[PDB]
Amino acid sequence: QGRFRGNLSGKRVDFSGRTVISPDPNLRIDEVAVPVHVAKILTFPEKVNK
Amino acid sequence: AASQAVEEMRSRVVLGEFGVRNVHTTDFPGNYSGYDDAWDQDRFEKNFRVDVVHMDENSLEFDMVGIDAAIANAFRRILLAEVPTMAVEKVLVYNNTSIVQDEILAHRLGLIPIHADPRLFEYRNQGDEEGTEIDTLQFRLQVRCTRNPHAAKDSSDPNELYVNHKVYTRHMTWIPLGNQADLFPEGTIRPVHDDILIAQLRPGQEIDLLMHCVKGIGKDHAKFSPVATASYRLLPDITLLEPVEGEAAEELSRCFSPGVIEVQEVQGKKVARVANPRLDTFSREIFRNEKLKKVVRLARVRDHYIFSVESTGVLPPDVLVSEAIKVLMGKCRRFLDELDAVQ
Amino acid sequence: MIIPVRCFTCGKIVGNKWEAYLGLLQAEYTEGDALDALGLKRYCCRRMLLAHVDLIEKLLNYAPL
Amino acid sequence: TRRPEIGDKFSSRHGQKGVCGLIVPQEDMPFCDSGICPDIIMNPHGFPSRMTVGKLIELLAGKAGVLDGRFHYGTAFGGSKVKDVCEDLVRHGYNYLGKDYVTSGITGEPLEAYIYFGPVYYQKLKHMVLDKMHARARGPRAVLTRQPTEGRSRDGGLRLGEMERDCLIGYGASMLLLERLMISSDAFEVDVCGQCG
Amino acid sequence: AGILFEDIFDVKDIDPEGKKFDRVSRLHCESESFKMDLILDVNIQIYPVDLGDKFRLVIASTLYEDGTLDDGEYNPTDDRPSRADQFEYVMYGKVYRIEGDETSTEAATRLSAYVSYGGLLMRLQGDANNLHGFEVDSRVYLLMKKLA
Amino acid sequence: GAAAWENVDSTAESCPKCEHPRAYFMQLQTRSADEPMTTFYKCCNAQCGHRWR
Amino acid sequence: DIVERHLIDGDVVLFNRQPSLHKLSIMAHLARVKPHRTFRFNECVCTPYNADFDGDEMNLHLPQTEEAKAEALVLMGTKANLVTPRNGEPLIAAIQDFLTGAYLLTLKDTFFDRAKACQIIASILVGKDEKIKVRLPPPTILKPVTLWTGKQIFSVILRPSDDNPVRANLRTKGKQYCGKGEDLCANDSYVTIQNSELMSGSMDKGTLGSGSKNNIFYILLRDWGQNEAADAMSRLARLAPVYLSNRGFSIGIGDVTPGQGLLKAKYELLNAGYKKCDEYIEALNTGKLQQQPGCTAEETLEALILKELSVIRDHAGSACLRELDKSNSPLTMALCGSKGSFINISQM
Amino acid sequence: TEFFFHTMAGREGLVDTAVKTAETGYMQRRLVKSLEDLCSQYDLTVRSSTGDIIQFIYGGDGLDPAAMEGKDEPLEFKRVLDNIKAVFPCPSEPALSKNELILTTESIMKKSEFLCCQDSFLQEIKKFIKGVSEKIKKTRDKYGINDNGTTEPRVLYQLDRITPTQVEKFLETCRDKYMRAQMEPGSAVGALCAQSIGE
Amino acid sequence: KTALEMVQAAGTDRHCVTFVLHEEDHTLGNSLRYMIMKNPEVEFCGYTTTHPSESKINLRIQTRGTLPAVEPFQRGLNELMNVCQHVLDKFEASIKDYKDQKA
Amino acid sequence: KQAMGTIGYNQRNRIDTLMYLLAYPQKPMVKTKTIELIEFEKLPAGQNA
Ligand SMILES: [Mg+2]
Ligand SMILES: [Zn+2]
Ligand SMILES: [Zn+2]
Ligand SMILES: [Zn+2]
Repeated sequence: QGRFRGNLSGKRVDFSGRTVISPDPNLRIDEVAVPVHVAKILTFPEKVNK
Repeated sequence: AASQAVEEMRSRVVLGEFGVRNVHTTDFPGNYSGYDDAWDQDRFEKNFRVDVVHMDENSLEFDMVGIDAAIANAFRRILLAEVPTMAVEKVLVYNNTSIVQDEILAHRLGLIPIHADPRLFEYRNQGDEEGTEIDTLQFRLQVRCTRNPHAAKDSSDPNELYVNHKVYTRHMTWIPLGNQADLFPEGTIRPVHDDILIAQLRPGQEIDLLMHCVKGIGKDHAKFSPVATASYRLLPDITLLEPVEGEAAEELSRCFSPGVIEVQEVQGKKVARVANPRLDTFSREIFRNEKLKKVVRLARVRDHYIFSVESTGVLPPDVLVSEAIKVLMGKCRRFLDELDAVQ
Repeated sequence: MIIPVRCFTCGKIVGNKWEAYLGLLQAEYTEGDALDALGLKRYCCRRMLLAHVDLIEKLLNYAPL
Repeated sequence: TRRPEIGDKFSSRHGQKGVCGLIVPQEDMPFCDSGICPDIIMNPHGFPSRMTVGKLIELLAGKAGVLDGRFHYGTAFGGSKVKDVCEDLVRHGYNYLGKDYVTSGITGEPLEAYIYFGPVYYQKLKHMVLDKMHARARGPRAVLTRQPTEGRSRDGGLRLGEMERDCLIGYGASMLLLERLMISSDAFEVDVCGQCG
Repeated sequence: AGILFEDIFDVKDIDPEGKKFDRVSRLHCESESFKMDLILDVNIQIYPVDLGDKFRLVIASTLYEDGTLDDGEYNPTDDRPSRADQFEYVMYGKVYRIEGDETSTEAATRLSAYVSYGGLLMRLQGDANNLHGFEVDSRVYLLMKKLA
Repeated sequence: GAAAWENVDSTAESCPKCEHPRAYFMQLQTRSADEPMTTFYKCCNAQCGHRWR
Repeated sequence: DIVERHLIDGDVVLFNRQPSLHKLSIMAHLARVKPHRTFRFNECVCTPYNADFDGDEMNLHLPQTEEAKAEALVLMGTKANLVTPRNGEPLIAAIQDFLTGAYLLTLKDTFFDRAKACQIIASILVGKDEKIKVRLPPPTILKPVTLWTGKQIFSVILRPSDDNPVRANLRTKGKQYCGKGEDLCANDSYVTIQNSELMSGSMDKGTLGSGSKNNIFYILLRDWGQNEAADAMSRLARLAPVYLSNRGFSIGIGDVTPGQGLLKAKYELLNAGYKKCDEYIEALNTGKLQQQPGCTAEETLEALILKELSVIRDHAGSACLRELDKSNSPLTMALCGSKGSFINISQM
Repeated sequence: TEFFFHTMAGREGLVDTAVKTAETGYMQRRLVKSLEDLCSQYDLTVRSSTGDIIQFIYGGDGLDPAAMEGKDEPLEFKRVLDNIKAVFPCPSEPALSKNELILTTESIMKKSEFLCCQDSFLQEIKKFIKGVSEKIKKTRDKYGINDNGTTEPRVLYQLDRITPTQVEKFLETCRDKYMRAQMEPGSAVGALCAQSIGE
Repeated sequence: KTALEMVQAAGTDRHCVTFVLHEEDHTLGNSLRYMIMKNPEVEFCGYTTTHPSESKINLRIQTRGTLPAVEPFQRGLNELMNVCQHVLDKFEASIKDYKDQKA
Repeated sequence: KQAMGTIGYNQRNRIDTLMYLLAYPQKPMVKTKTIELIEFEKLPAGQNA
């Protein structure tokens, strides 16, 4: 739990979630299903353009 | 020969020792050379028939000949989910001191069927929790349990010590709204079984609540399902490849259902024959006897479906089947109107 | 805790046949013949009634009252 | 009051822990000749690798018991044998191996192989998806090190451990690693003197 | 005529390795006119066969006897005079392999054509003169008719 | 010695490498992460010397 | 201006499992929102994550930079990491309930009419496959009855439409291959695909699984790019469950019960092994026992007893495999290699 | 007794896996911490962070292990040749003999785009071409096939059929695969090696 | 907004049509599939479900010649409606005669 | 050891920091003699489906 191993090499971040998984064959291999509740919490900063 | 095998594949479903064969519906144009399986309304109306074999309260059994597995499964699923009925949805509680949880109590009340006719009501619009006279019903349930003023000294049984300690569904009092009292005569709007045990109380506890019921289909929730068990099965037709007599006849009669195989003494010797293949359930116990495997041929008729519909008591099952057919017709008409609006 | 009103698999009304079943337990009827006389042909309702434990009175014994 | 949904962990009294993958309606469930639709459909592929014949024996004994109104015993190194429950099944008119003729609910056509139906004692576990579901916004940070907290009850975020850093290095995503470990976690602007350092 | 091959064969064995499949069997057949051996997968459920059965088999490039090779799409609903009317068991496949005989080290004159009728294997082995017209990646029709 | 080395059960089996009768099988169950078991088959009837999983 | 928008469809999102062994334990996928409360993905990607859907929790990260998002989508793309850098073997491939389904589909006994074949083909026509032609293949048998084999239906997955330039070609051996048929095996275990058409053989773990090379998905990845392989895997994952549910696959107590001849053989083998072990015990205790080289007499007896027990085990297993009939669910799942093996069957 | 022995074996396996997990975790940590500095440069030389060269060329040749189609080999010439023959079947072109195949191979290989390729891969291509030409020669000697193209049974030309178009396609495909299977500069080869050894 | 049509590609080809139907399930899909499958002018008919969460189905129809694949749709709908009317009348008559003969 | 079910007859008056209860607990159909010894059938922790 030192500074190098606990705060420099590996550290906790925000904009992340942790949830149990369940199978769903109707989705592609490069696609993943996200719940609506977590989707409303994790936000992405988009810059306003033309 | 080849024609016999083709007919057996296109008309019968054979059940083997390890797996079932000829289960797919194949009577379609282009699949068979010597058969013109094109759609013909006249031949369908000629071959199709319905014969009811048993009809009592909350129970129906009828054989349909000429219909296919697709339409049969469609009718079954419409009966199971797409038949709208009345069920408890909203529960307003006023000082529930019962041990049973409020949510569990509401869930139990929602499962209680209502004898109200669903065709006389309509679906509640989005929102509108207050409810209107057309699309809601109110049931008042107020039970106050208390000690019996006159009882024995011991009174070990709770029936003598307390009164109204078991809140049955018979205590439900229908509260008419607007002009529902004039339209619905007294005694029509009531619980179906009238003996369902909702909860058990103790002296001091009280259950006071109002139940708002609206129209809904079984697809949304299972509490709207009018039928308890609505299913269909293929009509069995057991055939004997070779005449079986002797004690082997008794073995055949004991391996199958007691009511399908009957033994008779035509010349003083016991010979077995198929009496009523309807009573057979295809337990496949004849495969245990080594010698009696190659003497019988278990099969199911493809175009003969026995439907058994046991309802919960909201309405007779014939009206349930009629309403299912009407809902399917309404879906077809809605899709036709949509297609006409598109073009 | 209490006998459910609907069956899990099919949905036949079974809450109303509980106390009567208890009466069949007070009588000389066994489990199988009682479940047969109650009208439970399929084994799902038989499992629902037989495997059910009556815990409502055990909780009412601890109720405030 | 919680209802089983996708993510709830269930056990079957044989170490066959599982998670609810899909909740299909009643009409989509297959039906037998009697009209019984199953409540739980489990994967058969878990049987060969684990060799859980005890589950099949328990299923057969439970089916025989609910048929004849009895309670069979699963006592270790004993209990009710297979022959007794097979005789109980053949006596009531059902198959002596549990497999019954089942018609598919979706297509309405019978299945080519018989389905193994029977009552199984399933137990629900305390592991719920509602309690384990977590999402972390910017949120608070720790006083000592300005990083998100650890636990979910403390509104904490996930930890990109050393192995995650190793994977990101192996992928070669330098900008993603920089955004994760510097920008989005403990970014700050300090003032450094170019004379003394 | 698009008849690439035509010969009368007699079955010598039904299942040399046992009853592997319920619906399909691996029939071994020998011709009378030539020494053409045939190892063919056949469907006994719709077309039953026996050990002593003798049948005429024709491998053709097209199903129409008039010579029209227009086989872009097959419509089973269309009714027209075709070669299949003169036979009883018609399959559609593609000649996916042409392999020379490896048993004869020198002066070999025997070849074999491997055709996959939707997975059903057919090895027709014999003199290369009889296999004239067989080419790889060529779709053909098999027509089998049992004789008395 | 070959006679002493062939102190194993595997005789007259079929391997997916050279389908020779004489073989040498070994079964391992020492991994809980791998739900199935582990096989090791060797076939040196014609001096092949295969060693796979 | 900056707008903190919600997670919508199309956003690149990292998905990872806490115990990380290799780099494939964390991959960047495309997020699709669903009303449920769990992280759902294609099961064909369970092998890199080493997940088993038994309550394991996984982490989901959202990058906050366009450069990081692009690097995650390109370098850590699922279609671009279909093979591990250890030995090049493809990890994202078919899994249980997909190997068995494809095996039962490509069996020689399969013969489907027009309706069932059309249904199985349309079962995959969702998403990007809604803008392509069906290309219904011609039937194999047509004069007696018009039946479409399962191999053609499986090959439709490879080449769905006419304009699809995918031409899959493969020639390999299966698990139950005899070794002499050379595409004429009695068990039909020689896989041969020409022009995205299954000519012979049945699919199994050796061809559809993530075991090693010669995988059809690996050939598609190496020949026609990543997108075609991904589309083929999606079509397989959408087709195999539908057919597996419409056909029915179950295991019962009757699928693991021994036969009379099997019991007799087991009894004889146990008697013979016990007699030989008693003879070895009597030889070592009273007298001189042949000592194997490189070990003592006690270790020699231990090795001999282990050899006798292994002989009993393997002979009982061979007898059980010979007495078992086809269409047996454990034997079927053992042949295709989806789950289990012959050793587990012999033990159970 | 048998159940107790089976439980003993199960617990032994469980504790073995429990110790193995920790041991391999520590080993993987050490290996990654030691190997995280290496990287593939643009001059095909693997160098450390301080600039010291570890290898003048990765693996001696410079091929991507993730793009290794064969068993530690870049391409399987047999499978590639079969795929080229299957995808592009030319029915309007005659077959090639041994001498013609060798001549067209030598004429195509001497182009400019094949000069930058490694010599070992070119030697392997020449060896495979010589082998397939010897096979075609043996087949034509066994079946008396004449190289002039006037043999009456044309089906004999279907045993080993090869056309210069297929030869060019095969050579171009092999060259493209060998060029695209090389080590891309900038990849963290050390971390990939550490992970592929620790897993 | 319930049933919507889709062409096979941007070329607007009437031979291959896809009907997306809302708030439906396997019942009506399979019924219409069986009722339109017997049409001799239909080469391919197939219904599928996009996802079990959303209540919608996709049917795909490919005809033989130059049929717009919209006329077979209406034909199958009308045939299914006629079959439903016929079975309803037959069931009503059966129930009526059963009640008459029972008393 | 982590199964959900009833705790005892006084589970309603009991106030713990975390408690999981089953709505309709049912005793197993295949019960061991140890179950009858420990009286688990009086307090089941599962349902038969
Ligand atoms: Mg796990
Ligand atoms: Zn029930
Ligand atoms: Zn300074
Ligand atoms: Zn070998």
